[PDB]
Amino acid sequence: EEFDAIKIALASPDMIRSWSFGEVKKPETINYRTFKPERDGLFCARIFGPVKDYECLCGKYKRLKHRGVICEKCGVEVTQTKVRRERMGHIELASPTAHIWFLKSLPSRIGLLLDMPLRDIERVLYFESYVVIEGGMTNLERQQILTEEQYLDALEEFGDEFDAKMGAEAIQALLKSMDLEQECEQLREELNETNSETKRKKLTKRIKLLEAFVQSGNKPEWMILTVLPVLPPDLRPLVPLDGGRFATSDLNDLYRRVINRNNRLKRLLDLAAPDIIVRNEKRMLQEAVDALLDNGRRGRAITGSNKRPLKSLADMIKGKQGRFRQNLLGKRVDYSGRSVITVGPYLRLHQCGLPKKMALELFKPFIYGKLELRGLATTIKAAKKMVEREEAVVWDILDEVIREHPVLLNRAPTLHRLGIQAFEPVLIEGKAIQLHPLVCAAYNADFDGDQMAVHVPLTLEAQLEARALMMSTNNILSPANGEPIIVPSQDVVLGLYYMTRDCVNAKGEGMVLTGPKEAERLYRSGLASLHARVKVRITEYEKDANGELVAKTSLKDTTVGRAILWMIVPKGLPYSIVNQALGKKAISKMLNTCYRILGLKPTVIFADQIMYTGFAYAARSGASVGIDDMVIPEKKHEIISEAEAEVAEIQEQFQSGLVTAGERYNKVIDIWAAANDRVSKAMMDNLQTETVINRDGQEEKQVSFNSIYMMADSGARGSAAQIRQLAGMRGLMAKPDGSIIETPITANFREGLNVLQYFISTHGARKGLADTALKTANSGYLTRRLVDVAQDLVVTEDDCGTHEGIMMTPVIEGGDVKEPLRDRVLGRVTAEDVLKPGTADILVPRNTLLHEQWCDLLEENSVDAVKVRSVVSCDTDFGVCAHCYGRDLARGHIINKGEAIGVIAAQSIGEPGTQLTMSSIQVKNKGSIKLSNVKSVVNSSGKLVITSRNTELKLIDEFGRTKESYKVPYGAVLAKGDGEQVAGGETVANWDPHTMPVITEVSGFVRFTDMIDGQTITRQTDELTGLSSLVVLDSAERTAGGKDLRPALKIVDAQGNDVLIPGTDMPAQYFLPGKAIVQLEDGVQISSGDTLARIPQGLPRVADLFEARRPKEPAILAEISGIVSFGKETKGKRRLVITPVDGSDPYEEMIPKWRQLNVFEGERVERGDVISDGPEAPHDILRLRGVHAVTRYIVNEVQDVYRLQGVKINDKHIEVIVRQMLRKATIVNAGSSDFLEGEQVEYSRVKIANRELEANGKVGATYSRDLLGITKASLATESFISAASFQETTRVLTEAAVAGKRDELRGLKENVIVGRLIPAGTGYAYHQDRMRRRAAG
Amino acid sequence: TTDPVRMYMREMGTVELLTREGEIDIAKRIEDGINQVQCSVAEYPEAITYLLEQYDRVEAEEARLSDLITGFVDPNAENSIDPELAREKFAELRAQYVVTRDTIKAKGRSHATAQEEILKLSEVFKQFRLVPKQFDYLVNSMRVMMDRVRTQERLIMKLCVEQCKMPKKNFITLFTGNETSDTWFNAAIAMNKPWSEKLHDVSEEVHRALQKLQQIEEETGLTIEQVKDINRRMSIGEAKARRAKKEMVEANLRLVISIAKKYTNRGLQFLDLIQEGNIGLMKAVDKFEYRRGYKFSTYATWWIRQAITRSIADQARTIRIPVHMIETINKLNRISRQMLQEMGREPTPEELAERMLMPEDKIRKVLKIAKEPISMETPIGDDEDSHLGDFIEDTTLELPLDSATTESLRAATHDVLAGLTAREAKVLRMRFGIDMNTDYTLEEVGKQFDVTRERIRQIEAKALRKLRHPSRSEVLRSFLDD
Ligand SMILES: [Mg+2]
Ligand SMILES: [Zn+2]
Ligand SMILES: [Zn+2]
Repeated sequence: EEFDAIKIALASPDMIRSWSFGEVKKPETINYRTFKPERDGLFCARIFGPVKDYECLCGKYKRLKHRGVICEKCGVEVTQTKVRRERMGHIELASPTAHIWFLKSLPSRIGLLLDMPLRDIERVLYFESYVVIEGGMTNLERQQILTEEQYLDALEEFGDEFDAKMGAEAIQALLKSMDLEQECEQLREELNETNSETKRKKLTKRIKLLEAFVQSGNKPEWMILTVLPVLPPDLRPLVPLDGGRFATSDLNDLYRRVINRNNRLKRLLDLAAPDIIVRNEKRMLQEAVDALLDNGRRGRAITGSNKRPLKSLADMIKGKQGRFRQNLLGKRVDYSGRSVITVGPYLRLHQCGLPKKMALELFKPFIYGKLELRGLATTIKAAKKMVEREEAVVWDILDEVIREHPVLLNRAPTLHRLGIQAFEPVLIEGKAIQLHPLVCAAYNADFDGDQMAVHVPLTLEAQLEARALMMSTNNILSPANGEPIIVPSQDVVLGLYYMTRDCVNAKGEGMVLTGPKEAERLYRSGLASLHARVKVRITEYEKDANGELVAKTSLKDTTVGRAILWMIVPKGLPYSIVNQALGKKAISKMLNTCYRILGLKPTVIFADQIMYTGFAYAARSGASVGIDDMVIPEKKHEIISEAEAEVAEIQEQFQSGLVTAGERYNKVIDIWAAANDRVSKAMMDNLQTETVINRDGQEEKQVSFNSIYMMADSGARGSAAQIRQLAGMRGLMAKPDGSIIETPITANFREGLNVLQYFISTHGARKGLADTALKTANSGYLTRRLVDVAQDLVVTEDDCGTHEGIMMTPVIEGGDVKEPLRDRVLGRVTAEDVLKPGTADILVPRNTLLHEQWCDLLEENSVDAVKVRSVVSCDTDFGVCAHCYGRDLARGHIINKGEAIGVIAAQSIGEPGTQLTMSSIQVKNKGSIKLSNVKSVVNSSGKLVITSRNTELKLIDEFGRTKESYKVPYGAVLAKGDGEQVAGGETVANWDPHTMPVITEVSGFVRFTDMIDGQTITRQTDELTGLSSLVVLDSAERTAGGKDLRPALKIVDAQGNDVLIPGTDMPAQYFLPGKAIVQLEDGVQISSGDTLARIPQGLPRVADLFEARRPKEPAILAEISGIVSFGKETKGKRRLVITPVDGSDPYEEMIPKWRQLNVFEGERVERGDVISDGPEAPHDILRLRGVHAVTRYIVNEVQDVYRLQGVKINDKHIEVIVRQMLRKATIVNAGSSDFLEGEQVEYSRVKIANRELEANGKVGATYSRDLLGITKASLATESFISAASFQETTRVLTEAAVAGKRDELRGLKENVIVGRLIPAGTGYAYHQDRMRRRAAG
Repeated sequence: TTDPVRMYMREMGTVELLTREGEIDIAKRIEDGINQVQCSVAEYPEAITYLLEQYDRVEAEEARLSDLITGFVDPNAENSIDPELAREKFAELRAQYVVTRDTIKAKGRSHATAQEEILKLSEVFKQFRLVPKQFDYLVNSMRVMMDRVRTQERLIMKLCVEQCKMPKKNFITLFTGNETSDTWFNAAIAMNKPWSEKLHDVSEEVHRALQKLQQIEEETGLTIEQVKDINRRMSIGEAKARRAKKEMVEANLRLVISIAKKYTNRGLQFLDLIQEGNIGLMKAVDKFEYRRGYKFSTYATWWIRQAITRSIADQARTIRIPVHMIETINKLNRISRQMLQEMGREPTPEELAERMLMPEDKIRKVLKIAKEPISMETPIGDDEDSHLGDFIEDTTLELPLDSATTESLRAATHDVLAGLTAREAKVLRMRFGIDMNTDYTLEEVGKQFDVTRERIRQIEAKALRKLRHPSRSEVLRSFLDD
């Protein structure tokens, strides 16, 4: 068994000879009649083997009497058959041919070896003419074509000392000639003398490459083919059909082609034919080879009479139709079934239907073995005939066998784990599968013609997994997020919401009950109202003492429904639980609380009884809909007459040649909107409490029985928008442009539609539908590419003994808290001693599991940031420590080693991603104000205005939480200064839409400077008012004469000097950008707060965030600190001369100057500071900042995008998938290894755990971190197997084999593809057995 | 351009067509060189040992007019062979040879009289023009004997030069100047080379490889200088035609590519038909007689034509049709159409069969066999859902219930036969080959237990009644319905 690793190197022709069992010489396959093998063709039975076993063709020698005998009658060996799968032939060629993937693949592995270019050798081998096979005199070069009339000069010059003729043999001899060693050691010897610049690094490239081939062990001669194996017959079969028609694999075609051309070449070379035909035959042989190797890549594909091209070998490994994706990873199943589904309303949780027909079909082996055991069917003829005749015992024994015999259930698409579960059978003669209605949601399944599929645990590990793991009763929480999956579907909730209700109108007000018994006696007798708050007695309990119930009774004036319900409650809770009208939120929290304190089993029976009861009385509750449940409001004609008069006025306005259309058109839409929103009011007023039903009085009105508001209130179906679109206007409607129609839906469904309103709705319907049907692929790719990365994490030390790691702060932004820090802290270890807002009140000694005693202790405290020894910050090499991960969620305790995940992440993230694609600063409420890192100014008017783009407003509450978050234009006009307090509901900024003002706080003379007609600007009169100045065009419109120089109308005094900014020694003029149009002329004076210039006016991003593609257009954050200055002057984009304090200046990046900047031409930035208004590449963050800041940036952005959509995932996933991004360690120094070699950060830690230690102080090198993406990490892997599975298998196979790779089969897909166990799951015990063995010698 | 058709047509596009005497000039250079290799035959060592012995060998089998003699003389008139004229024309040839030879001995090899008589032996010859195979073997008896001397020239050169040394410039003027004696050795070594004086430890095999060479002479009976002369005289006599034909072939390349691309419908393929026509043209270049005075393109069109018209028969199909069946099928797919003309509506095979001249069953059979196979990789599903390979079922290996039935059966037969007398069970088991690899006979219950044979019949019968016995026949009875 045991393995470490093994070596590989190229295919010897000796090896194909040894492997093969006989030359194939012919293309011939069979006879025309006697459909039987051909000697020395492709199906040579004497080579590959016979059909029967230990027998010769005559049948002399047989059955291991004559074991290693060859029947000399037919010369046929007495040998066995499973080798028929093995035994290959071979083929000896006329002339050498080469392997295309050593040739056409990127860096060639043969051209990169020689470093002599390609097209040279192409024409050497398209034989433009004679060609230097060997420039014996280096005067002549190899790979040098010599024409029939130029060759003679090489000839009569040297004659002897050159070989300049045709063929692949040129390259053969080349590879055989070149010697790698002494180049290597020489390049080293002169590396030591002067380890030069680019010169030496390419010396070094070669030196290490050379030695890599040396010590790796390689033989680039076998880059070139001389022997060609023959794939066995049954690897490329040829079979008949019923109608005599035959059927084949396309490979035989190419096999025949190659053999025929080769034999014809054997002919032409015996005749010394004119070698032009030998060239053509050589091109043809190499072509047929290369098409066996890769046909449709070279040129126009080869096709039959079909005109369709024919599949090669490579596609049988590659993409879909290869082994991997189609039928090695994903199979067709034995003993399965599937059919249409319907509801089981009277199921228990563990149950499922089984039409006994398919019960029998799948379980015939058990019932047969059992009919033999009893012996009624004495033989299998008897059992099969008895079971065709359907004995009565077949039924009782089918029940016997099926009793306690779990089975799986599968619906397409299997998004996450819970789409497939395992229930107990319930045998039925109903052709429809019955299904416990509550797991309609995990399946996303609703009964509109759906079919489920079914699978059979035969073995006992599978049976017991089905019952312990897939079971309906071990799965009660999403691991995406710890919510219950037991939601009331839509009916028991409607039921309960009806029961525990509290009217005023029906009857039976204020009498007394000793308890819910006479509540049921009354309500089942027909006396009380279920919905009537009537005095009763309760006797709840509580476990106040140490798990010790505490009895008590009391009275509570409560409804008949809550009363009657309360008995279901399992005597541990208070009555306030049931003392409201049971919203489904309450029901979530009910089974929550139930599970929490009780453990679980009550919550089980409890929920069963509640499903039971709500279904029962909801059928007794009655629910329907009527025409008058939607309205004919009394004010229907009057609204029409009013709208009639309004549009008549609009008509006459149009008649005038005034309001012309846009004002008119928008006016018309707005008035229609308001008119039928008033209709909506009329109607919802004319239903809900219109039932005036007196009772013992004058009159009283009460909620009428519409059923629409009720089914809208529980959460079953509907909501205010549904009810308006039935009632009021159906908002506006956008035609396919994305613009918005300005004459709406006026009517509704009851009143009656118009043809074109309908037709406009068809557009939005169709657009949204095509979005739905065409993004299952998008998640498809994102999920599956992420999973193919999937490796694991295993712990090794109790605590790494290491220090702090990550900070925890909650995720409240935009709205309320979205992850309590109470939860974020939950189960983790503290980085450190942590205090309370009563400070120096330590509560951990640097590390404690902070279970909810602590998280609640600290929810009690308003402490607002804590740190955690992170799994990242765990410094245990080749693993982590347990405290740093914190808690196992399933165990609910600090985690134990070995179990690990990450497709869990994939399901959690992808499964919801299916549909979930479809100026001002304010504070809202009281409290302190904590806004900073902004440049702003008290503008001319006396309130705050931004002058650094960074700020985004937040509406902070009195405790401190952000209630709202919104963005703010630079240079805006506020009515609030931050650090004030305001009543919410206020336009804090009344901004001008077009003007972006250019106010001059200074009072100095203006005069036209820096700015001249038709270079930096135009000067172009403001036509409407009529006065002007120098008029600053945008970026592209001005000519490039002065586009290289910033236009700045300048302020001066009577002296001409720089009117410095008031309070500082800084000059004050404005490098005017586009639209900055000054209206008053040269020499004019401006005032304080005076405008020189007036400036008028998805899931794809998910793909972008995950694929690590660069951000795109605009300028970015300060790359490096130190003074930064401007560069090359606008060849489209101007550059940025950075000048770091001690670092290096030369970096300069094209920036849109059209997109205005932040740091001026001689202002300093700190690194990682915004330069402009736009994003930055995350690679800038990893290369510039460390790891925590970058990963924080990414996870921030991505969960903002999701959280936007009403989304929730335990973000542990989004960080572990980023640990799996890339671990490429770009070395900083050299001395131990190369200077910037991509190495295992692991092995990096190893070397520094060896060399930097007293072996040296330091001889080696330090290292950096890297990114560049997930897919290339998939590629960039120890194994090539997991890499050579997915798309572009070809190039991966090339680069795999070229090293002679010999993967050690540890990763997931690695051991998978050979079907042997991998470290965990079922194989966990054996893997850790091997681990203890490795520890135990 | 990746296409070899552009490359090839541009490459044949290089050479032009040379017509109306260069064709006949190719033929004349060819026949001239040929005539001179048969001259080289006329001046023979043992290699030939034929010229007239061959004619006595073709007549020695009491009468023949068969394949060989149409490989022999077949003279052109510048036909059934009456042997009268055969025995006529050979007399003067023998007279010429015998009268030439004694003068070839007079005063020298090729004395002026002798040389004019060799010239007469040549002028008498050039009105003959004859051809294949045995004459090919006649000259092969000179080709292999060329390789006798080169063989020894390689052996002794290897065994001498590669351990010793020597110069080259002296060697040619020394070796060709005498060629017969070793005076050139002591003349080369007349001076010095004490490295030559090192000649020991190999001596016994050097002049034993020279033994192998010198014996070639007496085999030949012929002097090494004349060996050199007539061998070169034959080799150039080959090379003449060898390069002369290529002119014709390069001319009529376009003849070929035309004639072939007349039948490059979707029958097989362009370049293969073009190749086959090129074969037919070379047949024409080789066979053409300018003395008929006809165009070559007609002749080459015949050869090109037949070449392609039957290569497309031998080639072009996975199921190898012979020619005769194809000729029948030609008759039918010709005659059927005359039939539906005359008929004017469908000829189901009795309104077809008669005019074909063959009965119904042939027309019907061919109507069945015209199904070329139907290529698994086709999408029988209009969508890319079911290539035919998916539908195919495999009824060859076994079905597991059958394995179980057989196992239960023979287990029950073991359980039934287990309880007999040893002789009954053993003769039965072995006699029916039960549980081994033999086919045992009652001749062998004879030859093995006891030469008694018929009591084995009456033992088998007793065992069958012992074992049919329907307290036992019922584990057998479920197998009545097999
Ligand atoms: Mg459905
Ligand atoms: Zn045999
Ligand atoms: Zn740790």
